[PDB]
Amino acid sequence: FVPPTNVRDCIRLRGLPYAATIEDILDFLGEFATDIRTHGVHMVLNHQGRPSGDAFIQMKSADRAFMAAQKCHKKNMKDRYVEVFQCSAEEMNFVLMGGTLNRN
Amino acid sequence: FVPPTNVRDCIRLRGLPYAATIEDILDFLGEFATDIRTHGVHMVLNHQGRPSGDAFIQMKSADRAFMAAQKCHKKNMKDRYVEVFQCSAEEMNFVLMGGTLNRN
Amino acid sequence: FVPPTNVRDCIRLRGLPYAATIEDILDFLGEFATDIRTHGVHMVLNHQGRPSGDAFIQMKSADRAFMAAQKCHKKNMKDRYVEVFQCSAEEMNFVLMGGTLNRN
Amino acid sequence: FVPPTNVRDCIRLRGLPYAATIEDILDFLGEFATDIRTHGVHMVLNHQGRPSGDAFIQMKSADRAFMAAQKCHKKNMKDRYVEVFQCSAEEMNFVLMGGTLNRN
Amino acid sequence: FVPPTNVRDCIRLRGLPYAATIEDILDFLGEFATDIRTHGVHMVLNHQGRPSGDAFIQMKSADRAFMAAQKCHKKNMKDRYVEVFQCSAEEMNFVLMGGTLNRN
Amino acid sequence: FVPPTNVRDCIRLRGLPYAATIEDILDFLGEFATDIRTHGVHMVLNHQGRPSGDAFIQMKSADRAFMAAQKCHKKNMKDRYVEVFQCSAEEMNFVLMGGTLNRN
Amino acid sequence: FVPPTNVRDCIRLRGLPYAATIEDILDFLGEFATDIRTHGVHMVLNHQGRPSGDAFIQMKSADRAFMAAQKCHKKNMKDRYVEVFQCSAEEMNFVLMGGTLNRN
Amino acid sequence: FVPPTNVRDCIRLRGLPYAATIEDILDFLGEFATDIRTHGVHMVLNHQGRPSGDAFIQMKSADRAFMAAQKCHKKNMKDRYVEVFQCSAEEMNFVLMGGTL
Repeated sequence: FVPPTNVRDCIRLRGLPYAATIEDILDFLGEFATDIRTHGVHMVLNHQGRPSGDAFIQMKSADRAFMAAQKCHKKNMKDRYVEVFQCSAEEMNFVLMGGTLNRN
Repeated sequence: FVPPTNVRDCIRLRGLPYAATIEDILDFLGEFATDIRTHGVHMVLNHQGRPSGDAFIQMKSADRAFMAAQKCHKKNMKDRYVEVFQCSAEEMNFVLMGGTLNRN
Repeated sequence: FVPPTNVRDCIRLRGLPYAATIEDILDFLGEFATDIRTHGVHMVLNHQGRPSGDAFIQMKSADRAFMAAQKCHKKNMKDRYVEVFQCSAEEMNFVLMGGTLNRN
Repeated sequence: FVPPTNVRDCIRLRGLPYAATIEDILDFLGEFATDIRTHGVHMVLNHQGRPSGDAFIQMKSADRAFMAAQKCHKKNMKDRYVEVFQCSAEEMNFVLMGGTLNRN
Repeated sequence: FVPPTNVRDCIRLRGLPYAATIEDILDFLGEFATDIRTHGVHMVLNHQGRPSGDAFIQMKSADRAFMAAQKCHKKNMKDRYVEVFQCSAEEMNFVLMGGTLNRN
Repeated sequence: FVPPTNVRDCIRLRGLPYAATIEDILDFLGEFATDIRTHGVHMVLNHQGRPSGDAFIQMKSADRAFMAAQKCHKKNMKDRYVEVFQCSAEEMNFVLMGGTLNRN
Repeated sequence: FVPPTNVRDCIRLRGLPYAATIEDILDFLGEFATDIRTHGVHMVLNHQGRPSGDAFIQMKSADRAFMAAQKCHKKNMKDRYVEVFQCSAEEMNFVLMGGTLNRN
Repeated sequence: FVPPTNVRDCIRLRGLPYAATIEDILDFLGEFATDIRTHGVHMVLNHQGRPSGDAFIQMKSADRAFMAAQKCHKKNMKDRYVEVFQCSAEEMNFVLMGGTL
């Protein structure tokens, strides 16, 4: 199965500290926190239902997702460097139903 | 408009501490953490895009959502009593697009 | 009700990052930290009693409040561009008793 | 000069961590965050205009200030154990105009 | 490969709450805390190097491991029913070098 | 007796917080969490079988132990500034059988 | 040279938080605060002239120093396990002039 | 009775903050923290057994006690201006056995 990638308006955060708060995530986005679409940030659970270190956020456009990833990929949060990956909503929703993304 | 309530298999957490972690939310659910259906916990932003203190979680059934609310409603998390409300996925998704739930 | 606006010797900070401290605020003000009047800086709660991201500071004169706004408006603090608005003490005190400033 | 002390409806927090935020103060107060009066928390400057480590908050009653002090005095916040002292508004406003309290 | 099981003087804790501390583990064992053998408790990392929620403790005899498991298996720690499994030191050391126990 | 200290591929953490969890220790190590060699973190007990405040971790090489100690020695975790000391497996195993490690 | 140990009417506190106050120490001692003999608490500097976390207090008798150590040894102060060791005035004076005690 | 003052190689801090710490005292002394003699800082109790707000410290010389008092007397520490007096060890030991200066 190839999750569709035509519209990449989401970001995945990977490597979040176990102690990350919602404020830590919004401060890490900085000016990009106003470019979030919807009223939710998705904290991801792994295949055992446990904290993954991952989160997904839908942005207002693919270009805002691209610029957030450019600015924030490997940026510091609580002395960990957090990965930021531009992705599609299908990729996000595939992971939320238990899928594994191979694209990196 | 009132969102449908036929299938009440979700829970809303209200009054989370500002520094709540995903671990603190799963510990708060306790035995009901294994009854989460998807691989996501939704941290809710208000109409200014700021943290609301709410979260939504989809459960494996309406009975498990009822039992979680029965046990966890007004339980302590870091000295705040957190409310737990059994709700439908339509109510959750309405709030995630900016709606206000009048059922309480 | 529109609060008096004749003596604009205060500043409002808006859009402070979640991580903002009192040290961060004084460092952000730079040369204007010496123009602060009293021994307090007001951190503002919103209508629900939650953090707003706003602060108020009284300065020793309108001209120094003006200059703090002119030089610090939309300056960076920890990856947010913080708004700095010149205002009166009546405007500040109105907000501190739960009023809204319509003037921008 | 000894400021009036008959109505002790404020609390002084002393020894705040360098990284303290308004969210950290509200989480620290727990249930007592809802008993704050006004929409301000006062962060205190020392006589060289730098952070003192102190903050003052007015509460809705003298007994709620007593109860916040009883629960929170020397409670942990980050790397500090923060003192909480029940005091009057005259004691608070005396300190905010550069006064020293000689009561403990 | 089958790890030897002749001498089952260890216990595995599984499903520890995320807030569990070493003080919590010792308090949960109650009367059995004095039957711990060495000066160490092992907190287990999963196949990704991330927390598992498991721990291993070597006891002073198989009978004390059996009695500790009898008393403490599915006992409450901070709203989790924590699993307590009697096992051998070979089983414990096999898991610590990356092995998976098939015995439950 | 002095334990051998020729191969220094372990780290000792000293002065851990009372409330420390395994997730707090991994967050503290950050990038060096992937440099842990076995699947266990050893939490150390004193002669009364209560927590000593120490932990030991075997790393994949002496160079990774050195780098982790360089970065993390006296770094903050919760209420504490945790010491990180590069040591040998014999030093670690001497302490796990009740020895007092004099080298510092 | 080993300092004389015949009259053990002092206590050594060890593992204080470096931000420890005299009120912290008196409150920790509880009933034994009134068993202090001199009008002083001797806060100890380390070999670099920095805070050690140690203090010495001369008590009214060896009997009262023994009972203080029985009741207060490893009792909690601000999430530390504070050690209380019964010792002689010669041991105290030896440490104050830069000696190291080899009795524990 | 007046304790002797022939050798004034100590400092008395008076009017410490209620919650005075060793770290506050060393910071306040600035360069003079390295001119302390012995490994002790003496925090004083009043006649009720409670912290008095006084401390005594022996310095490496009378002139270093003079210089520490000159620099630090009425300097800020937290919310207080702390008094610093050059004094003798006899003054220190007199107060430690319950005397009033």
